[PDB]
Amino acid sequence: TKEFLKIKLECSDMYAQKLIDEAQGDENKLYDLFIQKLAERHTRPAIVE
Amino acid sequence: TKEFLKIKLECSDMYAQKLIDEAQGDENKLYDLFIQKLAERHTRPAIVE
Amino acid sequence: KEFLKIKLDMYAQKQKLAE
Amino acid sequence: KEFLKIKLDMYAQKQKLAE
Amino acid sequence: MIYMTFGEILKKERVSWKLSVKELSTLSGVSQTYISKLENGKRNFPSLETIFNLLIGFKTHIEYKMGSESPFYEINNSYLDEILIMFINSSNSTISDRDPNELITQFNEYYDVTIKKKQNENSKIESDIFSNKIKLVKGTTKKEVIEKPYFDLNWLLTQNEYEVFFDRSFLLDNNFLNKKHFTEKDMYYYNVLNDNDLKTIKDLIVVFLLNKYNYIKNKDDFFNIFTNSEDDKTKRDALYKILYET
Amino acid sequence: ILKKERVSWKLSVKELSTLSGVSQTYITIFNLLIGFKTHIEYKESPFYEINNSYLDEILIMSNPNELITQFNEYYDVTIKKKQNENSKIESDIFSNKIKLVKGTTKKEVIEKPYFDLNWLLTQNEYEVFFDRSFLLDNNFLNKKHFTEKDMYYYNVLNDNDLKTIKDLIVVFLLNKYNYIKNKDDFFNIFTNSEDDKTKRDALYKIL
Amino acid sequence: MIYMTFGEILKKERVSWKLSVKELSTLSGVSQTYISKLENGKRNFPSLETIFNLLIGFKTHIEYKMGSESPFYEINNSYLDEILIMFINSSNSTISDRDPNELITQFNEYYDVTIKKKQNENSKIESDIFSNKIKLVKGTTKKEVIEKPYFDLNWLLTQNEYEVFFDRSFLLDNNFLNKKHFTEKDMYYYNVLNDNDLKTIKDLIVVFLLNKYNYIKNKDDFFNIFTNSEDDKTKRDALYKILYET
Amino acid sequence: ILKKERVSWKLSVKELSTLSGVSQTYITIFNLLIGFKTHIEYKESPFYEINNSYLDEILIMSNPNELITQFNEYYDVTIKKKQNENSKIESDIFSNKIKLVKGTTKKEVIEKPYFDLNWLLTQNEYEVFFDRSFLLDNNFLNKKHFTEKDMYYYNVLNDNDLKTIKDLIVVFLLNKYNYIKNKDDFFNIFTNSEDDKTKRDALYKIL
Repeated sequence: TKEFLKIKLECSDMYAQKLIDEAQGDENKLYDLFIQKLAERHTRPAIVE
Repeated sequence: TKEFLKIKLECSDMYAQKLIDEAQGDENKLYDLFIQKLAERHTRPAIVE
Repeated sequence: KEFLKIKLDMYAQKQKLAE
Repeated sequence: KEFLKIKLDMYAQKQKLAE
Repeated sequence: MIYMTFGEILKKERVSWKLSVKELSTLSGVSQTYISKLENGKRNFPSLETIFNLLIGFKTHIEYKMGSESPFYEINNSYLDEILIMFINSSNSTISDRDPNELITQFNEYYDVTIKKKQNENSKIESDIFSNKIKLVKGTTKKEVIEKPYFDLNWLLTQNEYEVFFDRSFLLDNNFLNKKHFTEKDMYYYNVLNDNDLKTIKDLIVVFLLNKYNYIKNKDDFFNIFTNSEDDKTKRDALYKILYET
Repeated sequence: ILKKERVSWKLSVKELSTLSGVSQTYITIFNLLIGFKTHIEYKESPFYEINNSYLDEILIMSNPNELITQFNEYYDVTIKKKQNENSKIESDIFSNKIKLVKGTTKKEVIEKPYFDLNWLLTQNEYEVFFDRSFLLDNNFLNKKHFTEKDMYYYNVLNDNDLKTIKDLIVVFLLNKYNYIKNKDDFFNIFTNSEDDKTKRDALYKIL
Repeated sequence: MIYMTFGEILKKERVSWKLSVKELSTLSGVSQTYISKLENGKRNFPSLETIFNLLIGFKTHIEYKMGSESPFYEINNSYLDEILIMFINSSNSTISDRDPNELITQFNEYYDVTIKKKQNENSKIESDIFSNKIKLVKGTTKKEVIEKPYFDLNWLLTQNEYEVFFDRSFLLDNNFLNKKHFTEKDMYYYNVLNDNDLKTIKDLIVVFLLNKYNYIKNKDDFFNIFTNSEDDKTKRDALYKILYET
Repeated sequence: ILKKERVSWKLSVKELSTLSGVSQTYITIFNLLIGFKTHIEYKESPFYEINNSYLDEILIMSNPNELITQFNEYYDVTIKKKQNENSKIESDIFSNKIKLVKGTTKKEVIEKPYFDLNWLLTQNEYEVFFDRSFLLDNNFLNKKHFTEKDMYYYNVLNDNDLKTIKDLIVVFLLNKYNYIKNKDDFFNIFTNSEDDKTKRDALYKIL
């Protein structure tokens, strides 16, 4: 939950909490927000030689 | 106004009206929406030789 | 010593890997 | 007819534009 | 006042979106010949199913242009509903029940049973679709099953079976013009891309695509999930897992 | 079978059938040698100097200038005979409406030039797919409701991408090789019967 | 219970964001030496201005990571406010007035007067900024004015004044190894990119960038508008015109 | 002034000052000729065959084997004399911590290798800008409130772009030229005093 947000988004636990506390109750709103920032972080590592 | 939406976004006048009628009153909401779709359409023409 | 026939009968029999 | 000195005294005096 | 006939409204909306007859024909269940007629007035005001087919044609084209994303999905609907109301309150309209909300609800019903059928038929050539063994008409869902995947920019760049040509213009693949002797049908086909070039190109494309768009590890799981009939909210939740690992 | 160089170049019974003769019956003789002439050439200042001489050895190859001026005559007959069969479809060959098999001048003309990269990118008739490994939706995360185009054809390249790809490819090609302004003139100046050294100094000027 | 000192909270938040001391030093008005001390406890609980400087350091780093876009702009604030409340209710805290809403409002006031000053100083080297005659520290706004624009990937690819090197690895620019004779300091510098290559690269970059990001016709008008102190809503409205022609 | 080939190659008084001699005083003699030796070479099988012979004419050029074996000796002195001054900074020259002026082996070593493309893209110390013609914000339209980074440095390339650029550049370079695995070995095998034909057959093996 909180610890998954922490690792994935690369924020702090305190910041993960404030991230939950806003759009709180609405699991789907918090989920949509989560997935939004998670799609920004692209597969920048490509098959280099 | 309507005719600027028509030309820029490349929709019909009827569709330009429905585009205004939703998020109506709020000039800024309608404006933000307008500008959103307008940024999608990129400078795909590049300096070819 | 057949170091070309494996690296690239005819051709062997007689800038190829510089590409 | 000095068709190289303008296309590219010394060099003129004696695959350059194929690049 | 002077109020337009169904045919005059069909043309007005059709030309507003810069559609030709063939274009709207291909988008709709309606034949090139019958559309033209309905716009003239040589055939009489049509069945409610053809009005619905025609509106599907419009739907799967305004979505292609304006987008089917959250805000424009609604705006696309309210517009299609408005066009539907108009054909119903036409001057030469033969529709008895002139109730907006019913006819809207009928049209939505008709799309749901229509897409269920169009899904079920796609599920029969599922492999041919996924493997991209389909000729697909730009700006349409209208598909034709083919021998190979000829319209897959990757499959072309991949296969070494056939020689892949470039427009006879930046076509000097003989970078070494040291050859004073010219080969049998070498100057005939001097455009073909060498397996180096053809995969130098694939690289450049994927490096670019990797930067812009999401990569899909589970090509098959993703496709299976997306394509199967299931509550769109259940579906998108399921698709987001696959992609972003959640 | 003779000296089986088929295997020493990695060929087959369905590959030589298309190249020359064979006809799905591996075991006339003059004809089959053609199916290895251009193969060394595909697979220059110092090369062509010793490429011919490589297959010249095989001419000699139980069961000189003998065949150097006898078989080499049969070459010039069958290449100008097919080149008169190629002049009957020259429009198809310039437009690129042709299936040219890899290192193989065996042909079959087709309605639209499917195997032209620059055609596929610069055409507005048919959708162009890519791998099923790329989600090319862009507004995917803002689509609470999905269409058939979304579901089955999330893998379609859009115009803005098709143009960016074409412009990368030609920016690349412009660096290595040179551009041919007179597309038709360059093509016709070589598809003629005239000698290799004739057009050699003529084509250079165009460049 | 056992409650952490200011120093122990500073460290907790600082290491949570994987910041070093130098990193937080450079982000804040605070010296590398004084931060370390405040985390130890060798110097006493600090002034409200250093707490504010430190929080600015955090602000111009959470914004660098999480983003300063609409949803995360608020979440970034509520977080900075929360960190601010904590330093105030520290075990070794010497702050008399323990009012949340005042101290928040003070911190926001302190950023507004701070940014006004940081704008006014940027306006003095305006040309040096715009012309990219600045050394800028990754993940920071901390700028150092320099002789040229050395950290402008375009300016490097443009100038023919100096030879532009590539890592000594894909460094075989002598594609023609026909040369049996090797030149004076030719094998020394065999990495340098030729003016062809260096502008084949610029092309590839801009074609890519043109596809992803908005082009700006009025480089100067855009910059003048953005950089000048003006109601952000008035500003963004003004910037959107310039870009999209409205 | 003599035969003013300075102008026939388009040079200047601040260009030859850096190349050799001049010293902001255009009008010793042996030294200045060096400032045109590598210039023909920068601006192969058939070339170098007639490149030397081009400047050999100028040796002759009022106010043979005379200077062909006398000035050409002064070349081998001053190039191994500076190459012993270059061995005193060879680490700087391998790391690329050097301002090499265009077609000019005049140098000045610098703290960080600023003029290395592959360094600039693959370094995490300093922000990398581009033209002021590109808005590289991506979430620009969703920013109702702007920071200082937004306002003054909307033109900063982000990591995801810096990596995509580097990977385009090397995908490109890999096509034209060949990769050198032994970066240090290849560099040291050429920076030595040994003869051009010595290492000729040695370097090829590495490839």
